[PDB]
Amino acid sequence: EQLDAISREDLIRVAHEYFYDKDPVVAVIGDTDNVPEYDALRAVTYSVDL
Amino acid sequence: EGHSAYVALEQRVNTRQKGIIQRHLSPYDVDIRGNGFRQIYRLGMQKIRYFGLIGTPCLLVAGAYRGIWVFCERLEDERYWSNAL
Repeated sequence: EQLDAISREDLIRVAHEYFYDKDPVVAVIGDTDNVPEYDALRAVTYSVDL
Repeated sequence: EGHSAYVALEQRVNTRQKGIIQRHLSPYDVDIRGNGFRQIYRLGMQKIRYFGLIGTPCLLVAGAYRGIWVFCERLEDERYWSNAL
């Protein structure tokens, strides 16, 4: 009953609240020679255009 | 960044890395004040010690050259005051 009452706008708001321009936590196991470092990953959670 | 001399050196010398764990905090969770005054104090102590060590040959040579400079200056003053030039 609560699952058919969700609005697309509400879902977009929830997605924007917690993803956009937020600090993530990364865990890596393996060849870290090729996996990007945190700083770069922190700079791609937002876009210049927005 | 590949096809570079330092990458080639890494691959030739260092082994295939294994058993290293790195923990990084985001800069937003680290206070810039942080370890600030302690680092200032201890780095200043270290630099004072190091410069006291490696500056003493320069101090000794400077003392000798200052002695020579004083001698030459007084000699030239005597020469000019006596019309001996």
